[PDB]
Amino acid sequence: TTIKAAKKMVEREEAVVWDILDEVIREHPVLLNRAPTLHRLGIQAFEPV
Amino acid sequence: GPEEITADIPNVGEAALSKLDESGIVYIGAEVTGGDILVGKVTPKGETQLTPEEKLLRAIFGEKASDVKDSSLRVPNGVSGTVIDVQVFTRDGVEKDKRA
Amino acid sequence: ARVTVQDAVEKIGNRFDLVLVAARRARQMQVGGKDPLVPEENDKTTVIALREIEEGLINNQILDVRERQEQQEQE
Amino acid sequence: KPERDGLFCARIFGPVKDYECLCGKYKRLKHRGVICEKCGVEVTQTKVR
Amino acid sequence: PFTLGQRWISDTESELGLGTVVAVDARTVTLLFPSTGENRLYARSDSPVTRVMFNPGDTITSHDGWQMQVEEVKEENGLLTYIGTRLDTEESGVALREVFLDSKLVFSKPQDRLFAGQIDRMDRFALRYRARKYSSEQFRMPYSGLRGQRTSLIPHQLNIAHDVGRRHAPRVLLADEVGLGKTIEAGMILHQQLLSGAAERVLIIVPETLQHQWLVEMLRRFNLRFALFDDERYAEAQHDAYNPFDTEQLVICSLDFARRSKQRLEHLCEAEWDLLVVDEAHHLVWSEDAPSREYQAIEQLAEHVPGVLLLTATPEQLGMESHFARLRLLDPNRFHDFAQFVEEQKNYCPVADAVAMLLAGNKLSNDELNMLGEMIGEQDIEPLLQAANSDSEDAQSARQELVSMLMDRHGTSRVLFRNTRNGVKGFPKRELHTIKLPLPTQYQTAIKVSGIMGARKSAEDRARDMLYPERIYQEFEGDNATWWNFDPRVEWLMGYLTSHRSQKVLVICAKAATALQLEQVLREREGIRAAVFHEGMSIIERDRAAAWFAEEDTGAQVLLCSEIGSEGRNFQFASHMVMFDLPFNPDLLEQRIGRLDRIGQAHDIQIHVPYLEKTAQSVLVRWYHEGLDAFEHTCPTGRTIYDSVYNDLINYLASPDQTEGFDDLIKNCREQHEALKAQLEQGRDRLLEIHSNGGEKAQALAESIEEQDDDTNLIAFAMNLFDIIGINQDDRGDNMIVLTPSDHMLVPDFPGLSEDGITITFDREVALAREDAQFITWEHPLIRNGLDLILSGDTGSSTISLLKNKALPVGTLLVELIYVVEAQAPKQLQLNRFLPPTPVRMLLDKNGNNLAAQVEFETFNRQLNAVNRHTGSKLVNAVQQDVHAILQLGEAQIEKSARALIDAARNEADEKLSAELSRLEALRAVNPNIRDDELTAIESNRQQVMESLDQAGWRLDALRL
DNA sequence: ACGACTGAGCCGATG
RNA sequence: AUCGGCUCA
Ligand SMILES: [Zn+2]
Repeated sequence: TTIKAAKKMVEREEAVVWDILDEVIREHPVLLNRAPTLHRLGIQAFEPV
Repeated sequence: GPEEITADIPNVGEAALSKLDESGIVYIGAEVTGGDILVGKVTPKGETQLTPEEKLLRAIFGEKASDVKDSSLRVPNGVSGTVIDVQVFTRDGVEKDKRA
Repeated sequence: ARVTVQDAVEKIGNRFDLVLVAARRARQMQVGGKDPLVPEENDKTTVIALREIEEGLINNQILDVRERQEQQEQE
Repeated sequence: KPERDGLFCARIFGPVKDYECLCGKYKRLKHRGVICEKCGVEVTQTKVR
Repeated sequence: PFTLGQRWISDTESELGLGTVVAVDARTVTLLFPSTGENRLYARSDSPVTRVMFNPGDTITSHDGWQMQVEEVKEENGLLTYIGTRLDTEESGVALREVFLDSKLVFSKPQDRLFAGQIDRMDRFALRYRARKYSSEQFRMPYSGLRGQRTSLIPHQLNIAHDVGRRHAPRVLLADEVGLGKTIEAGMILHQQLLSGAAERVLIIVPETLQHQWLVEMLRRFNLRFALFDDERYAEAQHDAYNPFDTEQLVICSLDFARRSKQRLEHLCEAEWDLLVVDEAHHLVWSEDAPSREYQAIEQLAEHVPGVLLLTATPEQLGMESHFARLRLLDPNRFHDFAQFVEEQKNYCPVADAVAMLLAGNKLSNDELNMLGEMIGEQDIEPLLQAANSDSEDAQSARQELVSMLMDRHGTSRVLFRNTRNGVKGFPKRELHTIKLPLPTQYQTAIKVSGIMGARKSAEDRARDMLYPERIYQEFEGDNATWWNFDPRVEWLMGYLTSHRSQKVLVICAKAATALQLEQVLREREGIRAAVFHEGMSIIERDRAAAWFAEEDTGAQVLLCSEIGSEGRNFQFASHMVMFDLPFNPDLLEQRIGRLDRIGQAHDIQIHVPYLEKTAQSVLVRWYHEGLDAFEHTCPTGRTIYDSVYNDLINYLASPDQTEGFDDLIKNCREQHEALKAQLEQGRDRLLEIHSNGGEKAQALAESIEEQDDDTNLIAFAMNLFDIIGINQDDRGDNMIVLTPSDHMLVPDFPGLSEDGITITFDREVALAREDAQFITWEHPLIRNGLDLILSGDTGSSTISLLKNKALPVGTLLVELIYVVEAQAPKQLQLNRFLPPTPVRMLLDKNGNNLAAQVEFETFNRQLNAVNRHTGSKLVNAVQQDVHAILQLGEAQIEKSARALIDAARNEADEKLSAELSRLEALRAVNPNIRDDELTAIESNRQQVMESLDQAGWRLDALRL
């Protein structure tokens, strides 16, 4: 019912949290970086799980 | 107003006042995760008041006025198992804590 | 579109206007409802904009001509 | 407290909090741009500093 | 920092002027009104006075010829200096100090403000309407005042509230016995008195020891703000302003505080009071021709106080009914002499005995036709036929219409209210658990030494030991604290505790120290979520424990010790148990129970007790349960057995393990008790008790109020009301909820400083004690601010005429024409419970005003002018003749739509005030306690009301296009 | 005659 | 936060 009420269910490590996580990471990619970025491939995107 | 180190927050209690036994500090070897509290430290934020009718109201309760905010020494938000021992450096002019 | 988007790139033409034709389309299906055409296979509004390009549909020619339609329906 | 006419001062740069002063009559919000004097603050959000 | 030159008005006395300050010594302020020509003395701290100053863009109305505003509000250590534009001939830089303001308030007038500067948001005018909307709808609300309290919802408390709140002159003898909480239910009325109007200034008399409780609620039952009066504050209030203490309104003192000094009385009296509230736990008697010392003080109080309460004088204990005194108080008109009254009381024995109802008497002979009579022997007509009626399938019929011949007929009921544990039907029952533990060889080797060193005179010392072994060990033995691992009341702690942690429980022990040991023990050495409830600790601990003891299920267990009373902090959930120490005295034993035996205490109660055979405690367990069943049944007769078997029971306790010639007492005490139970079922005068609990009439009051706590638009609106003002809404894990006063945005005159704990649910709040939210709490400030400031959702902009929206762009420029119907009068004649200030919609384009769909459904389909200066209020130039062309015609449709709800407010006024008046003109005929000063208040109210109804006008405060 | 790697860790010490 | 110290890519 609020953002803060969810601030307790997250920290409590409630099970339903990780459920949503799987469908959020579903179709939402990531950037992965290594220094030195000498060129442009030093950063690439990889769809994580 | 001088800072203090006993269990006297107006916010967090009596939830995390059984990690701490009483009278000042974490009892030797108290299992504490990240976030929970150790030594109870608390600081005045000014406001210093002295108005007529409000002295009795705050007097009949326990005291709460020119003090204080959640200013305790906390477990770092990171892995911090438990305790081994507690050292104490009370200032020269006595005023000695009890658990000390 | 999770593995490789090679079919939907050369449909509009290039990879930069696979963004502003899909960003505009990923925007339209996130706000005021809007229709899911090619089966919403669970997925999210992210893939959908592109997925309409993988089955012979969404293009810049179809997003600047059909925005005149929502300016002929509110009179 | 940033002195009267010193390198730090509200009567020039604005108060030490949101819509407040130094001395302490004008508080919280109400007085949006109230050109005070006794403390000396054009009561605006401190970010003027 | 009250500085001289200020301009305070008044909170409850703004009929005088804009008051100029004229004196400060240390604790008071004197005002000056040049219009009315008079003063008003208040305090500095707790002072019903408000700050009046205006904002940038606004104006000040001066006192000669010119006036205007405004540049910059100029303080000088306290005194403001309105450097304000002059309208007479242009000038730029004109000085008009606040000390030179007007004494009257000719306002901004939201009509002509259109032609000024930048305006307020399309996102706050919608929460202005709402403010005046619910104000219009609540105050003509279905039930007067009884909306939010620190109670649970229960008939008999509210039946006394619903009744005497309607009484112009409250003159009630509150009688209800111990345990129930007679005072809390009894105030009921005191609170509901305020909000309707006709009372400030409630002097409450109470012996000084018992102020603490009385000060707190007061404030936490009905949030009764109290400044007490003692020699510590009398001496303050003396120099303050001098005279009588008009310093504050609500106050508590003792008649100890009245009597002691013999001019004090004269000062207490000439105070133009309203209500006199007095409570006492031990008596005030007077024998004829020889009256009482401390009593003769109040005589002169009462007579010149108009409204009066009294929480009994203390009969309840004994004598059954020798009440002429406590009735000589309320009305010396209908009690000439007592030598008579007795007669009234000698005669009413048969009727209530014979009342039996259809339960215990069923049918009765020609001693029922006779009398019943007396009262209706001469009235006659109807009941000839309806009196004999006893049976023949109409089981609820004649009963419910005959008990109003009676009840209504009692000559002492109308005043009196006596409830006990039978007429009322709300308690939960009592399931005792008996345990019997094995003794240790440590307590043996010891107590056989007690005899050798035992042998002194007196009575009490021999009795105390043996019987007590837990803290009969850390005094005389050697070591202080060692019994930890020893006795089986600690081994039990686990086996019982070790799996039954799920539910919460309530344990009561000996005293403090004994339970300070347990805490050390259990909390740790076993390992429980345990906390401390003793007697010594600061209030907040008692909140902290209770709070932690009441949480969803994370602070399972508390350790009650010593005594409590009958606390106003119900633990409505703690329905389980372990008895600990069986004291020695039924009364102190009946407080251990005192918490968990009450209506609120939902679910059935599990009493558990444990004892070691041979011990003193061994014997009492059976003496209480098997002698006079104090566990399974409430019993205040437990006392006057202990105080007749006294020396005949101590003999057997003293040396516990011996005389078998003993289970006679148990069954003599199960003799003297048992027959007294039915002795006091034939002492109950029922009808007063049926007049004082309700039934079908009281069943409703609760149930149709239980809907009106389930309000999901008060969880929203309220948060969405003060959030906007400048008080943010944080922490919602609990059913509320921490409100800190924000930088955005606030005026100094709030009570809340940092942290205001709260919630918006009756039965969830009751467990703890930390402030409430419901349409009567912290809103006397917040109501005012949504409306009485004016500039807050005053006039805003929105979707208008633009070509960007469709399908009629042209112009068709709409405008909100709200109008108030300010009923022109003050609250005492309660204009505010039939016609309060009220809104009305009015979006017109030349024609009459429109209303089709909701504003709530088009408030998220409006777009305000989100623009600073160069495109902000850019319709404010060439739109002055445009809109006001719909104002000459706009002020044509305000008399019809208003005078329709006016004539539909009078035909509720003269349809209920003149209807209610029959309930008092007619009950005079029954002639119970009533005197000629309640009717003529309504007959001087009716013709003050349809003189209140002819006067109302109008005032604008709305605009959104 | 000029010009001085890309990430963050931990400790320490005085405007 | 500037400087100093020292590790691993
Ligand atoms: Zn100032």
